[PDB]
Amino acid sequence: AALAAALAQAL
Repeated sequence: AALAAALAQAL
């Protein structure tokens, strides 16, 4: 989840 979300924010 941590990665999924962090990436979401970056894009």
